[PDB]
Amino acid sequence: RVGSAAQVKAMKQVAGTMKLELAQYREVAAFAQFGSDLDASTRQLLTRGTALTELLKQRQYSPMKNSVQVCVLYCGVKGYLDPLDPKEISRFESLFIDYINANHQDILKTIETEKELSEKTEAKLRAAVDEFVAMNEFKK
Amino acid sequence: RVGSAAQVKAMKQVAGTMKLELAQYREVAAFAQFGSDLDASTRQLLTRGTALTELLKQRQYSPMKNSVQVCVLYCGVKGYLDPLDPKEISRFESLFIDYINANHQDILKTIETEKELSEKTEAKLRAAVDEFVAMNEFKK
Amino acid sequence: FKNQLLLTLSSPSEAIYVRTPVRSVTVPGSEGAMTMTNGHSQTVARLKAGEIIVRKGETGDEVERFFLSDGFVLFKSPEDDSGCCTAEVLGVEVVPVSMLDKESAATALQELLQQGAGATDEWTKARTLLGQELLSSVIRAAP
Amino acid sequence: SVKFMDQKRSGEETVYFKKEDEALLRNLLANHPEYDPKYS
Amino acid sequence: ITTTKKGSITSVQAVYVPADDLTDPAPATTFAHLDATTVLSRQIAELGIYPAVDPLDSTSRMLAPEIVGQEHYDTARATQKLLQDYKSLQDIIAILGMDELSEEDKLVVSRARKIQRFLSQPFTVAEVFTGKPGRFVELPETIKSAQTILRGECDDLPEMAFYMCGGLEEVRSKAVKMAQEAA
Amino acid sequence: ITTTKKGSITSVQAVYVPADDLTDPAPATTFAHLDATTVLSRQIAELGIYPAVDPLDSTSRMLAPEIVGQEHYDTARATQKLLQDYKSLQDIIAILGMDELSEEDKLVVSRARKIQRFLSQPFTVAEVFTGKPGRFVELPETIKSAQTILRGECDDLPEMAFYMCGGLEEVRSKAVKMAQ
Amino acid sequence: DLKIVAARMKSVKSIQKITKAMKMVAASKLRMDQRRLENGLPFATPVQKLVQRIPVDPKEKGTLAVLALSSDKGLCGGVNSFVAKQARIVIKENEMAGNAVQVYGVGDKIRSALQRTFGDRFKRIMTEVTRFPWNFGQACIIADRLMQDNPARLMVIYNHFKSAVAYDTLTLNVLTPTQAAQSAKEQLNTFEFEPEKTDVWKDLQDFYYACTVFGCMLDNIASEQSARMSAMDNASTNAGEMISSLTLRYNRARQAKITTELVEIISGANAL
Repeated sequence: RVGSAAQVKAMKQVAGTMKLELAQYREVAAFAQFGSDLDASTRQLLTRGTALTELLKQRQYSPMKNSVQVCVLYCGVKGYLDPLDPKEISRFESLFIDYINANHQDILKTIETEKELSEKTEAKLRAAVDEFVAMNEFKK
Repeated sequence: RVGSAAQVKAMKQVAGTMKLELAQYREVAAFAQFGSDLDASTRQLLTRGTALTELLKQRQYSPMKNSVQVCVLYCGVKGYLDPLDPKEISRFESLFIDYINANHQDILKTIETEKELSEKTEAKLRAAVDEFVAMNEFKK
Repeated sequence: FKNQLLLTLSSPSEAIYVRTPVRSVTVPGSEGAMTMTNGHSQTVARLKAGEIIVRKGETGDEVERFFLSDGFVLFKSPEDDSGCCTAEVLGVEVVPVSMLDKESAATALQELLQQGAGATDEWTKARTLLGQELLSSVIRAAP
Repeated sequence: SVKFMDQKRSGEETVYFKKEDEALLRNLLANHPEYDPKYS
Repeated sequence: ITTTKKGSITSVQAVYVPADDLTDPAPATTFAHLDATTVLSRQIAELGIYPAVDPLDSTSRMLAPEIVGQEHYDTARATQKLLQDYKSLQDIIAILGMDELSEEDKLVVSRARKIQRFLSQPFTVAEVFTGKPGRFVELPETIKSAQTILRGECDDLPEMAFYMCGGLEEVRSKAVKMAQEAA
Repeated sequence: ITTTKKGSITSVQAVYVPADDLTDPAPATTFAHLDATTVLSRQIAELGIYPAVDPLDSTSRMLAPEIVGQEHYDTARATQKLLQDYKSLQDIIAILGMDELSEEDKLVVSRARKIQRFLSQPFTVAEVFTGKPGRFVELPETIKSAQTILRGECDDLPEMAFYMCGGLEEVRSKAVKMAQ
Repeated sequence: DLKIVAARMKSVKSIQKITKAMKMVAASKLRMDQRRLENGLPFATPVQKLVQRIPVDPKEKGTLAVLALSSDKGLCGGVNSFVAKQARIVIKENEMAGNAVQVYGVGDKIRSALQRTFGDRFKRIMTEVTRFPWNFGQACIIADRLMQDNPARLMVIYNHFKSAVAYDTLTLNVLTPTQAAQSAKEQLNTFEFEPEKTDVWKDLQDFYYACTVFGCMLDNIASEQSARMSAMDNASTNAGEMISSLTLRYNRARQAKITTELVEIISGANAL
């Protein structure tokens, strides 16, 4: 009942999208057993919902920070996981974390201090994501 | 819970197969009612289950001895009722009983004493059933 | 409507033309190839194989090639009120020539000759010869 | 509706996989001769 | 009933659940007092799958990757995921039929049925009900067999073979016998 | 809570139906006293419409054509019919697409969206949050606007214009200024 | 009780959900089947009209062969019911005069409809045809099977696809070689056959058989899918109604349980 008032803007910017995307997935869930017969504009919802659902999974006694959450959800909502196999996403995230924790600690410090995801930091994030995808190779 | 320990060997030999067949018949009875093409084995299962179900019916205050139950369930299990009409079985039983109480008292006495079915009694019972089916005629 | 040739070139999987107005349409009849135009008599003909060649009224010079395996052609006179004469080219498999290959053609020819070398049944020999015919036609027709 | 659907499902699955098991039993010993006692 | 620095008591309690209602106060209160749980079902025992353990209601505090390795943890969780997937396809099968299911779903159903039949085993004390002899299956054999079934190596093997078999090798022997008796 | 010869007390009670059981004794005893009903829904606020009053679920005893005259009743029932028809048309368009529609069906859809957008309005109190001013609306103006929109005279006006406008004249002005 | 009503509600809700999903799926399949018709009908109409110029009398005496087209899946409304009804009518009409009737079929539904009553007349049945997309190769096989068993007169029963919410059952009196030899084919003298008529007729006739089966089965498939969508609609509606009734019963039983438990506690509290 509190809502986005209990969120930093960096999390609002991705959560306002992901909530709608998961609601759309919830409207077309039963079609997962028939998606072979449907058309586009309805398989994209299933794919994005499945990717996000596999992203929100987590390990016991292994929590994360809000900055890493924002980075991962930006990778997710912006379509950088649709063409992947779902089973590999659990790998993706892990590697990406180490990648950023190895390379772009400045982005994390900026997100933690300013509590915002500006266009410059967003461009830096897309750059880091593209570099990560170029370094590694995934199944689908 | 006691089960076979409270059962005669002569009845064990028949009742094990009967329980198995009735389990299978109960499993596929619902599917069979709808009506779809079935393999010969499935049809055979349905035929034997229907035969056994029509065998276990009884009149009120008309109980039977153990040896006669053994003989009747032998006729039912070894396949001497599959081609026969279900609705006809209600007399196949009665007549068969009278026959084995008329001319084959020795088989009943042997089953009552030894409380088992040796190969000799097996062959004698098979011959009696063959003679009975020869002497009589039913709708199939 | 108009004094054109109303072509319909139809296969089971796809109707390429339905009421296309054209000037002349060449078809490989069983006896020999022939070109149907307006005024041509009513006729039915069996096709053996080869390259249908369509020529629209707007085109005149420009053409369209289509390989056909087997089928029929039905030319029907023009109704008095329509003013246009119709033609139906039914083909069991109507491919364009762009989608053809000369290497797989020769491979299939070699496999057919291999299978038919053990000539024992009449249908096997006949199939070998007719396959030779159609594959030679495909080779000569492919670009 | 409950027992109906449950028993229908059980029967359908039983029949389908009985057919499939019959075919696999036909085609087993060829593709896995190391188990075939004919070669042992 | 608890372990201390002087000894240890391993307890095994059978809890009657009246009318198969787990919401009753007695079992509801007893659930919180247990380290390991094993819930037996009637719907499974109707299929002749004895022990009639429901692997989706049974839990254990020990099933963690640090206590039992990931080869065990991931295997168990994959088995549970497969069985839940088979449970979600039940209604589609009951209404439409197997014809509507894709080949992925058919593979899922086949593997789930094989797992269900494979978790069964005969006990030594149940000889007086089934007549079959008893088995003692060690844990590495179980993990190997489950990994093998989930990987898709045994898709060719028939579903009936995985019945009251201690190990996968026994399943192969039963399949060989059933194929020989077929001809 | 009733009227007298001196004044009156109106009341707006918020109700919670436990377990969606309208037969429960508490609401069953409370609904006996209610002279009206005003349902809200998040499925209309997502469309940006505010107030999010569901015009179909809402009911009232005063809507009969004796307290309000036999024009208010007619307009209200016509709008309810239109919105039900648009609900059915939406259920169809979800499957058969919006290409298999007749001209009258598309007219019904247009009128339905126009009247569904029109019923929304701003509030004088939300001004401090948005700056957008408040719009009081008398009832005859609303009746005339609904009559005109249902007759089909106002179909030409764009659907976007019928948003957050107190009166039809304001909608026309917005349409005039949006062409630029 | 409560567990009963709750289980029923759960089952019916699942039924409603799956029904709506299958409705959308059937709509998509109907789109593709209409496309198949629009592409594949022109291939079949011309030769059919050409040979239909020869009038066939359906009163001719001889060995009748009835090809009944049907489906293999259920929930198709009642199209196969009407097909089997027309087939029973035809058989009972033609068996009185003494014409020996044979029955060919497509789909398991006609088989299940006519096994008990006219199972002593089946000749050859095909099924599993609607698994893959319908094609001319599937029809040529059935046409060849019909020709190898050349009867004296052939009838074809199927469902015409008028519109997405309307079909129509039909019977096609089909020409046969026996009926062709008995006619001089004077009606086709207006047509110039490039090979001679006697040499091309047997091929035109085989093509006619194949095209007939092709078009008839396409129309039947489209009608089947339309009826499937309608049936799913009706089933979802009925499921909603049953859900409403079961919800009322569930709330009643819930209130009863609360009252009963509370009265038990109170009566045990006041007997002290």
